[PDB]
Amino acid sequence: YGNIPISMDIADAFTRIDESPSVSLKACEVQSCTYSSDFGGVASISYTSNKVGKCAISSNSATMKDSVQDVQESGALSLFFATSSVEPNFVVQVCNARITCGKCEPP
Amino acid sequence: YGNIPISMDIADAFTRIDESPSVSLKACEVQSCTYSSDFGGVASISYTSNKVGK
Amino acid sequence: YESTTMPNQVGIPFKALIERPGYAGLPLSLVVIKSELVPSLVQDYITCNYKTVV
Amino acid sequence: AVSVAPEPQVTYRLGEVEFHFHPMYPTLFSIRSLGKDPSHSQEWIDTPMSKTIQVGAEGVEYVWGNNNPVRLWAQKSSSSSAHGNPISIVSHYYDLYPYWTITVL
Repeated sequence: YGNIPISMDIADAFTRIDESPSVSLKACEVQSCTYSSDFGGVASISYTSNKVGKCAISSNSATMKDSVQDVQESGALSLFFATSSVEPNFVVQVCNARITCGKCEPP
Repeated sequence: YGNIPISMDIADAFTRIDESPSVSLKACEVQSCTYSSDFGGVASISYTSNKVGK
Repeated sequence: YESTTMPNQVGIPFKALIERPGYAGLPLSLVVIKSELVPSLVQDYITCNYKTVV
Repeated sequence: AVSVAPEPQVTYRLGEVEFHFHPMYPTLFSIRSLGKDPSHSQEWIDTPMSKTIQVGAEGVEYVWGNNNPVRLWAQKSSSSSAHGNPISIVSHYYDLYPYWTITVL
């Protein structure tokens, strides 16, 4: 309980910008949809990359358990998510690029 | 006689994905067609994949 | 979590995956070779040939 | 050094935790909550009885004799995956709290 506003100078510049992946064909698959309340999350996203780098990822309306991924080439990438914790909605980003997801809610 | 309900809790996670190849060029060839029905089906399915997995 | 319904038809292989969605590389295959009705009985009586002696 | 009886077996269902209490000789048990609105009771379980408490990933704690308390968020070997409407709603498909029955009305 209680919220912590935080502020940072992370010593930006560095030698930015000199890496920045971009990503194309952005998709969401939904697997492991069960109607049990757990905190886990087990889904995959399909995309293709051809830009070799690390971007700062990911997101400000979604939560991945990864955050550093050197993407040189890409396919299906399974990631873990904090579902039914503090995200019941997700705006999924992989770098500057994005889509909104996902599915599973029957009446 | 009847139907048999079955229930199992089986460990299949592992690590998910356990590899799912995306698949293209999906086709159905049907051959070996000769009348009767007290024996099993014979179909051949053609496809092409972009990954190896199970 | 659980729970599928196969019909009882013998020698046909059924495949179940279940624990949660997604793909597995080892899944459960089960086949019925046979159902077997085995008695649990009350002996009503016994009768047999008898040797009547005059 | 002390030993008291087995801590209750857990069984799990869709958004549901059920507990089978199982003693040897009279064992003090407490039913509490701190992932939910405050409650306290104490009772002795001398003979098994099932108590079902629902937990939708909130937190329910049970205290059994001289053993560590166990709090659970109804953890299993399953997960969700982008469930729930963007504007606030209840866990699982189920109508209660009415937010699936409000659209019908």
